[PDB]
Amino acid sequence: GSSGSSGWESNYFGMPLQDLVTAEKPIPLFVEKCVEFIEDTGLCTEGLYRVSGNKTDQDNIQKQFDQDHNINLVSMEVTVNAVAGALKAFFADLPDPLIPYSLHPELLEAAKIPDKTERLHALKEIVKKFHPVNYDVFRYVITHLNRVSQQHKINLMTADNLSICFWPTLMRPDFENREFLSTTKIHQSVVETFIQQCQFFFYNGEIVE
Repeated sequence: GSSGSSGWESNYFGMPLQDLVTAEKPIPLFVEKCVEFIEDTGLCTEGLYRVSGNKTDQDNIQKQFDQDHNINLVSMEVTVNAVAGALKAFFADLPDPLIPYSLHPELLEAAKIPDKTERLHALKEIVKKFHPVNYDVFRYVITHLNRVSQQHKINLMTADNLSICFWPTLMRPDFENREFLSTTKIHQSVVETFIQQCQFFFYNGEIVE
């Protein structure tokens, strides 16, 4: 029960993933309840991961979940905009970014690849190095995002749009050093690809455009 990430004192929250997840289930319930719920209540909702999302709800979505791990979003009468925001946030709370810095560059070098195929295969070589704790989640997250891009014509959200609203967190650069001419417009792409080709990445699907 040590304060830090979360402002309030929690028993399950704040703690690191490796501590949250268990050998039985590598994926965090929260992510499941949230994601599963989002896709459960229609994954073709307009501006699903775009609407700020009434924080009010998001505040409880997590709080209630903490006190009770048997809550039912369906009965909570919540809104996708909320459940979606609470999920993306949870990642921010974590002590470390879903994506490790030991691969930060490794991904860029593989993302800056001209040969579409190469760029993909390359990433698949790094996606494995990902921590055996976060990798399990990431692989699950990317799957959800992709499912959305499918109905981008309805929900009005494409792999890109999402990846753009997910890169801000999934990838948090920490330089704070007197250095310029380094910024790279790949961080956004890296994620996108992982989503668009999410299949060929895990489901070994087909390379999409």
